[PDB]
Amino acid sequence: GAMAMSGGLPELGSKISLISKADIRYEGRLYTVDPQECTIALSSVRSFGTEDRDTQFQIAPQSQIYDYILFRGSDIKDIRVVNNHTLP
Repeated sequence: GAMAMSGGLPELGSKISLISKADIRYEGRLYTVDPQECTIALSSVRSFGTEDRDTQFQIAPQSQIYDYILFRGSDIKDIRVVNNHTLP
């Protein structure tokens, strides 16, 4: 770690929010990433709901958390890291 701060390398364990092509919102901890495989894997992640594109029948929310979900860049269209800091 020659530099005190980094930008290209994402901090391990950071909480990231991820939007999949079904207009579904998933959130989980960054576990591992593969730049050349265009693929990523998140650990401890939960989904908030599908109600936007959902079916016209009622769907029950999922309370159970997923230990690990693998995701390809092709199926998910946008990812953003959340920044939590304080001000003077």
